[PDB]
Amino acid sequence: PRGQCLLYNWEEERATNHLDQVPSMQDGSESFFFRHGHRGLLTMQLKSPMPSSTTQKDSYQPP
Amino acid sequence: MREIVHLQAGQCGNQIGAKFWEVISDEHGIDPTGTYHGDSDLQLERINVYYNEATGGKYVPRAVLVDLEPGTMDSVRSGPFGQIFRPDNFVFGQSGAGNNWAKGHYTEGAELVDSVLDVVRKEAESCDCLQGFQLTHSLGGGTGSGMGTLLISKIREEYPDRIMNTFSVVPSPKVSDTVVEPYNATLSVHQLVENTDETYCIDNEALYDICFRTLKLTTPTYGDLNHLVSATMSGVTTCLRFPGQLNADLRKLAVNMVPFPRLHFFMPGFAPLTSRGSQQYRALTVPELTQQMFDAKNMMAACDPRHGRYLTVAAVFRGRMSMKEVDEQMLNVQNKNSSYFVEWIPNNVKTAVCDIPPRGLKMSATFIGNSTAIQELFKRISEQFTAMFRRKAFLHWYTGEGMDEMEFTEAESNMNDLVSEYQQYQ
Amino acid sequence: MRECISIHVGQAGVQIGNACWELYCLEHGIQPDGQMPSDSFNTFFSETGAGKHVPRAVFVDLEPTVIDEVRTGTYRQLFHPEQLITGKEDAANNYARGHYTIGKEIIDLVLDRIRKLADQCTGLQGFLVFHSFGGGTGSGFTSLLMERLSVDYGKKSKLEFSIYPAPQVSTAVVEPYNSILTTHTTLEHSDCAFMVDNEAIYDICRRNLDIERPTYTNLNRLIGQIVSSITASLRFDGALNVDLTEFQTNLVPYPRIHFPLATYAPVISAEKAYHEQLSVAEITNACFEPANQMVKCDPRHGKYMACCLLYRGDVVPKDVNAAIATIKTKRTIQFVDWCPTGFKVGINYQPPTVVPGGDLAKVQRAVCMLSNTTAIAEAWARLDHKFDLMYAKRAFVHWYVGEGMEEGEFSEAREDMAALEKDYEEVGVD
Amino acid sequence: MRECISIHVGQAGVQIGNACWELYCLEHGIQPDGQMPSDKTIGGGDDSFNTFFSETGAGKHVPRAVFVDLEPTVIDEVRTGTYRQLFHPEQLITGKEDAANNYARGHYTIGKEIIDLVLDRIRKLADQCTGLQGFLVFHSFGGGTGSGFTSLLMERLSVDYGKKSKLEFSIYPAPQVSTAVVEPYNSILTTHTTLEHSDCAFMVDNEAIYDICRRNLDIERPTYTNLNRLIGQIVSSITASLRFDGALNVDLTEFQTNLVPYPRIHFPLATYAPVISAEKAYHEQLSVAEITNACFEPANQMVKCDPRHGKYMACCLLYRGDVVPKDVNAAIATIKTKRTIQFVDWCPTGFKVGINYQPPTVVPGGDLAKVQRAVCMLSNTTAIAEAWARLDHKFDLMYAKRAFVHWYVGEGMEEGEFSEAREDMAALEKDYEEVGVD
Ligand SMILES: Nc1nc2c(ncn2[C@@H]2O[C@H](COP(=O)(O)OP(=O)(O)OP(=O)(O)O)[C@@H](O)[C@H]2O)c(=O)[nH]1
Ligand SMILES: Nc1nc2c(ncn2[C@@H]2O[C@H](COP(=O)(O)OP(=O)(O)OP(=O)(O)O)[C@@H](O)[C@H]2O)c(=O)[nH]1
Ligand SMILES: Nc1nc2c(ncn2[C@@H]2O[C@H](COP(=O)(O)OP(=O)(O)O)[C@@H](O)[C@H]2O)c(=O)[nH]1
Ligand SMILES: [Mg+2]
Ligand SMILES: [Mg+2]
Repeated sequence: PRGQCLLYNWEEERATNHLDQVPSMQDGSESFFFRHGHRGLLTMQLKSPMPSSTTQKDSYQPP
Repeated sequence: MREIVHLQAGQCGNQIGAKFWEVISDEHGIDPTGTYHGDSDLQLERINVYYNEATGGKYVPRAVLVDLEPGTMDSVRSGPFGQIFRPDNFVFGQSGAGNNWAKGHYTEGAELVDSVLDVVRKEAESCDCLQGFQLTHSLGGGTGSGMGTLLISKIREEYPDRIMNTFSVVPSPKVSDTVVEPYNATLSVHQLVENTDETYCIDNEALYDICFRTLKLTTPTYGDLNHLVSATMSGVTTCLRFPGQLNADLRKLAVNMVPFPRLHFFMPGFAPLTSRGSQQYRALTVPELTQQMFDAKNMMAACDPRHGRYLTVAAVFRGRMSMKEVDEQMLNVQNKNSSYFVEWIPNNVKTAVCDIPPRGLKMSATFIGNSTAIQELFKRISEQFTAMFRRKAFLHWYTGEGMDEMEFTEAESNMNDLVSEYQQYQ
Repeated sequence: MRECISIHVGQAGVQIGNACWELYCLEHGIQPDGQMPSDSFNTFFSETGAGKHVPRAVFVDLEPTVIDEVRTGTYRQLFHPEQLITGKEDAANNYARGHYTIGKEIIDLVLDRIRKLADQCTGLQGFLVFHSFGGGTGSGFTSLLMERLSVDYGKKSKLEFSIYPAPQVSTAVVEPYNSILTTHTTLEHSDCAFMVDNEAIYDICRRNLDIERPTYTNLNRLIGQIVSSITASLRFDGALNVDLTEFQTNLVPYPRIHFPLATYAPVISAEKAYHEQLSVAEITNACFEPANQMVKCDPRHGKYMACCLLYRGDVVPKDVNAAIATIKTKRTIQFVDWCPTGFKVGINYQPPTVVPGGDLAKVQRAVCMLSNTTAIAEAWARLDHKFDLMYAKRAFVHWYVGEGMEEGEFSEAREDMAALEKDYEEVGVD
Repeated sequence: MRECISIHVGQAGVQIGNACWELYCLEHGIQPDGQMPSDKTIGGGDDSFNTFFSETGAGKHVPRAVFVDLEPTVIDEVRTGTYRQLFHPEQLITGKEDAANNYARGHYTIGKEIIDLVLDRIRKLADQCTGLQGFLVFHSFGGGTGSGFTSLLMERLSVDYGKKSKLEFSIYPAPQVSTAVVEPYNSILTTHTTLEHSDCAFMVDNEAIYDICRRNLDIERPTYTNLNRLIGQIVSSITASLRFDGALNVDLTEFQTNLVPYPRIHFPLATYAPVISAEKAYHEQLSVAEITNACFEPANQMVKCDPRHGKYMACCLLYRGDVVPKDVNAAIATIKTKRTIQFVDWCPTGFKVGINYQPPTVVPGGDLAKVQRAVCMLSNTTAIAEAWARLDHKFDLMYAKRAFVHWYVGEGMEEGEFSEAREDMAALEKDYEEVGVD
C-alpha cells in the first residue's frame, strides 16, 4: 500500500489509506484519478443529513 | 426574488465554476442528473437564486461559460456535474488567445461579446428581481483577462444599478506561469478599478501553503485548490438562501466594507481547515474557530496583514450559536489588535449569522476584509511592469494588434495613482 | 478539432517525419494499414466514410531515392498518394538550384496541395516545418515555400525545426553558403524556429542511453519525441493547455529574435531506468544542465530570456513550483534584468508512448524545455569565422553566379546577419 | 476542574507513561479506542476523568499528556500499537537524532531545536485548562535526553509560569549496576538545574525494585513491563485525591508544604504497600496494622539506602479503599513506640495522613493481587546522603584523568561546569549533615 516506511508524514497516509486507494490500476495515477479533488476533504462522515433545526422553529414550539 | 447571475470566463474560470456548481449542488441536494434528492424542506424555499425551474421538476444553473478555445468545454461537460449545464449556455470561439490581452480584448474578443450579451440579456430578463452579477476569471490568461474585462465594461453600462462582484485570480512572482503576465495584469487591473463594486483576490501561494501545512496533503491537485475557493464563494451568499438571526446579502456586505469607491479590494479567508487525522482530536468551538480566522496562515492572499493596517472586516457565520460569544470575541480581537486597526473609524468589524452549516460540519465562517496590505500585491506588479516596459520587451504582440503605447502609458499611471491612494490612509 | 499542417522538406525532413508519424500512429492506436482496430486524433488524422484516418501531412523532395521507400513500405496504404511530392532532379547542395531554377517548377503543385488540405479544416492552427540548412532542397525550396506562404496566408503561425550544420563535423563542404543564404528569408518570414544539432544528439545518446554507436533512426526517435511532447497539448487533456500561438508569444520578445533551444528529460535506458528515482525536481534540473542540451552551446556564457516547460504524466503542480523556486535560487543559471518572470508551464496527463524496438525507456513523467538563449550568437559567430575564410578566396562561387543569382546577395546576407548579431549583443547588454 | 499536566521526557519517561496511561484508562473505564463503553453510557455529571482527560463533543476523551523524545524508535510503536487512537497526533513529538548519553547534546546543540515546539504544545494545553495545579515530569538521570532536555525544559517553564508546582519522578543510575558508562557525568550535570527549579522530586531505583519483585511478587526475572506497573501504581495513588472522594483530601500544593522544610531539601522517597502475589494473599491477613509497618521496613524501599543509618524528617501516608480513621491513628502510635525508627528533634509531628474510598484497580495479565486496601508512603529521609556520596566516589575517580570529557567540551560547553557542578553538591551534601545535627 502507501506509507509503509516511517518517514515523510506516514501518519496521514496511514489514516487515509482507505480513502485514497479505491482504484485498482484501471486508471493511470492518483493525480489522474483525483484531478477533480479528494473525496473526503474539509469534513468526514460523507453521508450526513441537513439539519432542519431552525432557531425560530426550536424556540417557538406549540405549547 | 433575489437572483444571482454567474459568469465564468477562461480555462481557470471554467474549472472554478465546475467546482462551484458542484459544491452548491451538494449543498442544495442536486444530483448529477438534475433532480432534487434531499430530505429537508428548507432547501427549496430559496432555490431560484441559482437554479431555474424547468419541466419534469428539473433545476438548471443560471450561469454562462465562455472561452475562446473549445478544448476546455469538452472537459467541462465530461466532468461529474457536466450534465446539468445548459448546452445553450456554452459560448466558444474557434481560435486561441495566446495569453495576450490584445487578442482577447480588441481583435478576437470583439465579435464573441455580441453572442454572450444576447445570452445574458435573455437570462437576466427572465427573473423577477435580479440581485446582482458575479464573475470569476484569471488575470494571467488571454481570455479571462481580455474578454472578461470586456464583459465588465458592457454589463456595467447596460445595467447600472446592480452590484458587481469578482473573484479574480491575481498572478504570482513565484508561481509565475506566464512570461507576459505583468502586461495582462496591469491592462486588466486598470479596466477593473473604475467598473466594479467588490473584488476578491485569490492567489496560489496561499492555497499551496494551506494544502501543505494546514491540511497535510501530499498531492494538492487543482480539485483540492478549487474546493477551498468554492467553499468561500458559497460562504459569502449564505444569507440569501438560508434564514438566520442576522441576515446580510452582498449589498449589505459591500456597504460596510467599501468606504470609498476606489477602495474595493478584499482579501478572503475561511474557517476550519483541519487535516483529516486531526478532526477527531480538536474541540470545534467558537473561540477555537475565530482563532484560526484572523491568522495569516489560512488567508487566501499572498500578503501579510502585519505589514499593513486593516480598514474594514466582515465575518459571515453559519450554524446555531450564542450571539454573546460572537460579540465578545469580536470585541476582544479588536481591543487586543489596537495597532493592526486604523483609529479614524470605529467598529470596523461586521458580523452575520446563518443557521444552516454545510454538509458534514456544524458551524463555519467566511472572512471578507480589505486592508492596506493589498498594496504589496500591486507594488510588485508595477515594479516588474516598469522593469520590462522600459526596454519594450514583447511589445510587438501588443502594438501590432491595434493597441497603442499610450494605453500602456496611462495604465501604469492609474495603477500608481491607486497605490498612492492606499498609502495615505495607513 | 484544432489542427495544424506539418510540412517536411528535403531528405532530412522526410526521414524525420518518417519516424514522427509512426509515433503519432502509436499514440492514437492507428495501425499501419490506416484504420482504427476498434476525437483527439483530429489534430492530425482526417476521417473518411470507410473509417480510414488519412494524415494531414505534406512531404516534399526533389529526388525520389527516399520517398519511394515510403511509397514501398508498411505505411504505403496510410499515406496519401498525392501528399508525397517528388521531383525529377535533386538540388545537389546548392541554394541557387533549389531557389531559382529547379524549385520554381513544383512550387505551384505544392501550393495546390496545401490549398486542398487547407480547404478541409474548419479551424487551422498553423504550419510546422521540418528541414535542414545544409541540403540544397531544404535550403532553397524551403525559402521559396516560406516566401510564397506568407503572401497567400497572412497571419498564420509558422514554426520551424532546423537541422543545423554542426560546428565541428558535417556531411558537406559548401553548407556555410546555404546556411547564410537561407537566414536572409527565414529571419523575416518565420514566427519561430527551434534548433537541433546532430553531434549533440550523438553525445546525449552515447552518454545517457548507453548506445555508443547511434543511427539516423535513433536520432529521429528523439526528434519525434520532442515534436510529440510539443503537440501533445492540442490532443490530450491536461490541467493546463498550450497552443501553437501560446509559446510563440511567450518566447519571442522581438521580431528579430525567434531562435530558442530544445531540451528533453529524462533520457535513460530501460536497463538503468528501474534503479534511478525519477522525481519532478530531478527531471527539471537535468534540462538546465548544459551537458543535456540539444545544441552545442553553453548557456553559462549567455543569458536566458524566456523559458517554456511542458510536462507529461503523473505530475502535480506543487512539485513543479517547488522546483522552479529551487532553480531560481541558484546563481549558475542567470537571467536578464528585464524579464523577472520568464517561465511558462503546461501540464498534460498522458505519459509518453514507447515504440517497439526503441531505445527510450517506459517512464511515468517527462518534461520538455523550449528556452530562448543569447548563446546562439556564439553559434552564428563560429560559422562567420568559416564564411569569411571561404569567401576570401572566392571558392565555389561560379555555380551560384551561373545558376541565376547575383553575387551581391552574398554581401547582403552577410551584412544583415552581422546587424542581427549586433542586435543580439544590444539585447544582451544589461 | 482541578487538573495537572503530565509530560514524559526521555526513553524511560515515555515507557513509564505507556504503562501508566493504561492504568488511568481502566480506573476511569475508558476503552483503548478513546471512548466509554456504549453498554453503560449515561449522563451523571462526573468530573473524575477531567484531571487527566479532556472531553470532546463527540464523546472522545483526549488525554492531557505530552510525549517528547529525540529518536523515533520509542514513539512510533506507541503510534502503531494498541493505544494509537487514544493519544493526540500532535501531543507526541519526535526528533531526528538522539542525544546519545550526552548532556551537551541534550542541552546545547540538539535540544534547542525542539524546545520552541514543546513550549508551544505546553501553552496550548494550558490554554484549555480552566484551573491548573502543577506539572508532573517523568525522566531518567542516566540518558542524554533525560538529563539535558529536561534541564532545558525546566528552566524554560519557570520563566514562563511563575509559581506553579513542579513535581518530578526521576530514575537513578543504580549504585552497583549500570546500563551506561558516562551516566555518572550526566547525573551530576542534571541536578544543578533541578535543585533550584524543582519544587519536589521523587526517587526511583531500578536495582532496588528488582528485589521487591523477586521476593514479594516472586518473579525471578522481571522485565520492564513489570517495573512500570509499580511506578504507575504510585502515581495513581498520589493523584487519587483529586479524582475520587474520600474522608481526607490532599492537594498537590498541600503535601509539598508538609514535606519540604527547607528550599534545598526536596527529595522524598516512595514506598508502596501491600505488594503481594495472588496466591499468598489468600493465606495472609492484610489489615491496616500490617500494611502500615511494611512500608517502614528498609527492605521494601525502592531506593537502595538504609533508613536505619539515616533519619526521618517528614512522612505522608495516603490510604485507598476500606480504611477507617480509627485503626490508622492506633497504628501510628504503635510506630512511634518503636525505638528503631528515629525522628529529628526539630519535628515533633512528622506524619500527615489521607484517606480515599476507592480501592486500587488491577490490569489484565497483571502481577499484583486484587486487594482491598493500599497505602503509599512519601517520606523525607537524611539517608539519601549516602546515595550522593557513592556516586561522588564514582565521579572523582572518573574525573581524575579527564576521561570522556573531550566530547562534552567539543559541543560548546566549558570545562569549568564540571567543577561548579561538583562544589555545589558538596555544599548541598554538607547542608544534609548540618540539618541532621541533633
Ligand atoms: N538528425 C538528422 N539529420 C538528418 C537526417 N537526415 C538528413 N539529415 C541532415 O541532412 C543533411 C544532408 O542534407 P540533405 O537533407 O540530405 O539534402 P537535401 O535537403 O535533400 O537537399 P539535396 O540533397 O541537395 O536535394 C545532413 O548533414 C544531416 O545533418 C536524419 O534522419 N536525422
Ligand atoms: N524503571 C525503568 N527504567 C527505564 C526504563 N526504560 C529505560 N529506563 C532507564 O533509562 C536508562 C537508559 O537511558 P535513557 O534514559 O533511556 O536514555 P534516553 O532518555 O533515551 O536519552 P538518549 O539515549 O540520549 O536519547 C536506563 O539506565 C534505565 O534505568 C523502564 O522501562 N523502566
Ligand atoms: N486555483 C486555480 N487556478 C487555476 C486553475 N486553472 C487554472 N488556474 C490558473 O490560471 C492561470 C492560467 O490562466 P489561463 O488558462 O491562461 O487563462 P485563459 O487563457 O483565460 O483561459 C494559471 O496561473 C493557473 O494558476 C484551477 O483549477 N485552480
Ligand atoms: Mg535531396
Ligand atoms: Mg532515547
